[PDB]
Amino acid sequence: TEEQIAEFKEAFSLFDKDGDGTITTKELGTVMRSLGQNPTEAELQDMINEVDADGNGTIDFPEFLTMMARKMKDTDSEEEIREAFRVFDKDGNGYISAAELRHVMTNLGEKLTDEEVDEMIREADIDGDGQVNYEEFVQMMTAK
Amino acid sequence: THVQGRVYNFLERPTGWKCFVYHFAVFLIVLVCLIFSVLSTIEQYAALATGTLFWMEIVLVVFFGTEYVVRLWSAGCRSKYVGLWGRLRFARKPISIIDLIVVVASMVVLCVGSKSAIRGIRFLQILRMLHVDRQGGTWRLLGSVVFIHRQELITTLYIGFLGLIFSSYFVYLAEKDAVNESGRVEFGSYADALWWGVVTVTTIGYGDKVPQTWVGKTIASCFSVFAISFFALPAGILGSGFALKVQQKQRQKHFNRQIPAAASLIQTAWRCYAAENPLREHHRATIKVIRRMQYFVAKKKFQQARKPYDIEQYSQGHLNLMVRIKELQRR
Amino acid sequence: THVQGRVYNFLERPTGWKCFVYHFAVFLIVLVCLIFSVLSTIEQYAALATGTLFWMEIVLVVFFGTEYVVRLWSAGCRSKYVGLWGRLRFARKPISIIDLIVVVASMVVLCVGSKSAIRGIRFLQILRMLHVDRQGGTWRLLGSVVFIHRQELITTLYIGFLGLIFSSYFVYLAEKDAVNESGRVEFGSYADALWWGVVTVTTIGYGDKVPQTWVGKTIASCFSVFAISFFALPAGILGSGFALKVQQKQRQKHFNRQIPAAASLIQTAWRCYAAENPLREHHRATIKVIRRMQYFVAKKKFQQARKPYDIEQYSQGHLNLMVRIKELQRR
Amino acid sequence: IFSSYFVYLAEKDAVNESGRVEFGSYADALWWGVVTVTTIGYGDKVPQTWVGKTIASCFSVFAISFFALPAGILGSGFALKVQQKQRQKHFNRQIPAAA
Amino acid sequence: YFVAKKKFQQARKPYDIEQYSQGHLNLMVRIKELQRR
Amino acid sequence: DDNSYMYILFVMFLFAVTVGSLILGYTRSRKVDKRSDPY
Amino acid sequence: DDNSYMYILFVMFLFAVTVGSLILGYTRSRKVDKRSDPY
Ligand SMILES: [Ca+2]
Ligand SMILES: [Ca+2]
Repeated sequence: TEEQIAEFKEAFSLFDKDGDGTITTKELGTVMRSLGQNPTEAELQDMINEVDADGNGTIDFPEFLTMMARKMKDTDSEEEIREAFRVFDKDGNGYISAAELRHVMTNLGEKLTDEEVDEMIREADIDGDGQVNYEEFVQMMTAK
Repeated sequence: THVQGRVYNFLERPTGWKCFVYHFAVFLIVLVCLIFSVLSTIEQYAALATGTLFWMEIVLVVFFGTEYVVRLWSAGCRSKYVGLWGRLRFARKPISIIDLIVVVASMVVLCVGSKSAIRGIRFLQILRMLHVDRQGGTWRLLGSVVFIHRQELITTLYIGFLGLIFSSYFVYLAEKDAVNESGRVEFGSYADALWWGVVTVTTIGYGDKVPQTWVGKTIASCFSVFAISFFALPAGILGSGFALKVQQKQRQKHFNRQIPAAASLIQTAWRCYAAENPLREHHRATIKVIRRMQYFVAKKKFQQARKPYDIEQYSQGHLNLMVRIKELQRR
Repeated sequence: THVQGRVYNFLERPTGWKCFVYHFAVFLIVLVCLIFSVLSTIEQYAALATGTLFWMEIVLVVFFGTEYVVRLWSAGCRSKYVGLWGRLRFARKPISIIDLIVVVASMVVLCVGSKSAIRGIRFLQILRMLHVDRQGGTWRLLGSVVFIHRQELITTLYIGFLGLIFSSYFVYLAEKDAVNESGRVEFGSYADALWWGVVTVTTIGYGDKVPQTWVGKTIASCFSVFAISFFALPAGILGSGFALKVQQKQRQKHFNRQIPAAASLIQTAWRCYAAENPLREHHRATIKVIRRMQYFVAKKKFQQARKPYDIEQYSQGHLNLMVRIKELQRR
Repeated sequence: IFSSYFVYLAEKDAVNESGRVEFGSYADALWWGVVTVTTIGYGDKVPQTWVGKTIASCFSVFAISFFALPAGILGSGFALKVQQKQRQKHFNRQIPAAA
Repeated sequence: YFVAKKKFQQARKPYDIEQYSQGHLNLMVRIKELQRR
Repeated sequence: DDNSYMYILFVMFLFAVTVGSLILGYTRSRKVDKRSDPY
Repeated sequence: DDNSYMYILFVMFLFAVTVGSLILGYTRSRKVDKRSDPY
């Protein structure tokens, strides 16, 4: 962890286009739009509402470091993703077919690209059958 | 296409703080009009209903005669019907069959009265209360709660109507020739004794007809208790049935909220793993920030999609059971 | 600060066996006063209400005029409002807006009558029943049970009022010109036929207006059954809704008891493990007695915090399920 | 108590169709209140002035509901206590056959 | 056999008041996934 | 019929409160998607 | 109006029993902590 705690702060204040210790939530709506997102101001104010645990909106990483210091791979956020398959499960066992996973992948929430969702179920359907099991996916999401 | 669809969403199935105004205000105008119409029969306040009320009715049918055509022209924004031949099945919707009858029949009555005439305006001014409650969201509740409970309703109406047909005949046999305290005979025919049966089986008790002979009072007592119960039954039946259907809509309305927030987590966690491969380098230096940033927003939305349940203390049969399996599962 | 806070807890949100006396006794005095006030209109018992009743009213407004100022001065023991400018939002509490209206309006009416006058004392003596039921703990129940059940209430009141507006117009068309048995016409206007509609839709059946023509009796029969059901509906609806909210307060009131007895066990078990390090030796020889002594009292309190549940036989879906997981967990 | 006082203020001096005054005192207007709040509707006293009929309508609906409430309340409460005796009466049968 | 398989899944999935799984939503799955381990 | 306008006004006003509550409920509604629930 | 005091006394006395039961319930209450439940 000693080799990443220095150069990350170069990207932390990179959105403000200056040297100030600011996460720049007002300028994040221009930085992400320059990247090609262009969100609304309601979702933009919702970003640092839970990302920045301080509460101001622009920070010298109390929680911008803690956002990096949350690996999202241990057993505290591995069952919450495993519950997201359970909302789609019918008749138990994690039955989810490639057709049903493509049906739910390109339709709801924040949709993926077709070049992403076409190959997303590829490593989770190595047997080629009609059941993309959740345990074969969270094992791929174990390093996420 | 934008305009037509906007006008559809505005006139039918409407939403937004101004559509409310429009619709409820048209309804309040209908209500003022019907109030003045029913005050035109008091024989002492009849001077208030002058001819300006009639011209306020003809401008009202002028308004509705283009309102129906606006809602007809703005109907082609629907997958169920398109064009002009398809839109006839939009006019099978019985609120529109009611509305067409209202506007054309009130126009026809206003034409012949301008070249018992004013009396027909009262019925076709009462009918305009029904057509501003859109979507039929009230009758769909009742027509399904009655259909779910068809067995008990048919049973108790059959038993109550059998008790009414039977025991309001024995009263007529006990009271066929007996006069009142004022010189008239109450139970003259069977229909008088049956008017009595309906009236006393629903516990009205007007008091025009009371059985005078002491044989008939006993039968009235027996049939009173033993059919007042079976006619007071459907109140409790539909009272359970209405409070059980709205709780069966606040299950699926929460389950319709849970699914896009159980999609926005998995579709974003795959995005957070796809950091290997989506100057082309510093553009990828910024996306690792946003794929970790919005993932936490999706994580908050998913925990706000299941923890607020609705009657929110329904975990009172499975308090320790949701934890007593997981701690066993960790071993 | 002690005194002001004590006086607040005593006059508002009161507790203790003597506060009961004070409040209920003020209420019983109000009740005797209102009884004598309503007996002052019988025209035969009017001699009992002499001028000493009026002076018992002016000493009553003397008592309330300092009672309100005592509760105003004892309001600064609250985190919601302090001082003098903050205490104005204490006077936004509508029981206090009712009380201020009562004391000042009754004082104003007593001043002008001492230098239709006595009639105004009856209304501002009925109003003093409401202001001694403190905390508003009854209206908060009803205003939430109606809000939870807004859909079914709005639905059945809309259907019942539509049936009342519609079918009490057909009776007037069937009975516009028909005389009674005593020479008068009952359904003269629409308002007479609507008085009839409300009266017969709530199953009163006074008997002043009964439809005489045999067309109107059929409509009265149909509308009688098919709207008596929809007006008897809200009794069952609010009857479920009131018994489901008090059971949703006896969940959280038991869960507020469980938490300090699930704290007093863990905070004492850590104390029982901390025997290594808190003449300084024989003082530590005594603490090992007390840290084992009070731990068993906390253990008894925690088992008394979950075993008495409340309707205490609610384990009748999960009888063997609480044990069939634990014996599996021991293997 | 409240709305059967406004009727008496609206009907303190008004005669019947037969020459008598119905709402003479407050007790007559309260007899009326109890009678019309429990949906009896005898018909001896009906408010004649058109102010009082409106108050009778309002108080009729908005208190007939709150007086018809305890029927449903005790109807749930009686059928929930006999089912709480047919639990323990079966549990008193289970113990000597589990002994 | 596949017709019988369709009939058996149509004999339990349409229940009837069909939302009566609202006390045991996760409990029918939280035992089976434990049973697979 | 001295104050006989009052009855008509009152009954029609209760009906108006109920219908207005219905319209508020339908407008303050969230979505109108007909067939998108179980998919 | 021979025994007409009786009606007034009886109705007011039933109201008194109900209000007295309400006051007993609020006094025999246990605590008045407004916001300390879910913390
Ligand atoms: Ca900044
Ligand atoms: Ca901050």
